[PDB]
Amino acid sequence: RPRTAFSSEQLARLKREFNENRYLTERRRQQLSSELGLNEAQIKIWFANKRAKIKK
Amino acid sequence: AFSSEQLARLKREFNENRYLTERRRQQLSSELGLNEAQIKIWFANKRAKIKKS
DNA sequence: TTTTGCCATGTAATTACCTAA
DNA sequence: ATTAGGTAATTACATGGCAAA
Repeated sequence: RPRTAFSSEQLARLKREFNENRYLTERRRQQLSSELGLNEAQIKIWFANKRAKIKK
Repeated sequence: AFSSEQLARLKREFNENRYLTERRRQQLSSELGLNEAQIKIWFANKRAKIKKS
């Protein structure tokens, strides 16, 4: 699976979503994937890493 | 589809340690003639079943 | 009882995704 | 993002019961 740089608009929307809830449901992750032009697995791993860093 | 003998030994093991160590997973796989993935999944399913008691 | 046959229950495997390194 | 060890829900289908002619 290729690494990818997220455009600032993508990170903005992801942090916006993460600010409300650090956990993403499957249906919402699909909606976001389609809205941001991002693979679901990228959104899923982003959230996973984000939660781990916020824990430090 | 596990045998009566495989299931008895897996149960005996589970009773002693409900969590698999790498070495125990290896031993069981060898002695019972099963793949380590099957030993792993059996223990995971078992813990989930016991949790429904 | 035999024996057919059908559904409910059990379970191995799969899917999905979490934390942690 | 990967690898690993776990839970939880679900799938896929094996099989135990039991009903009944």
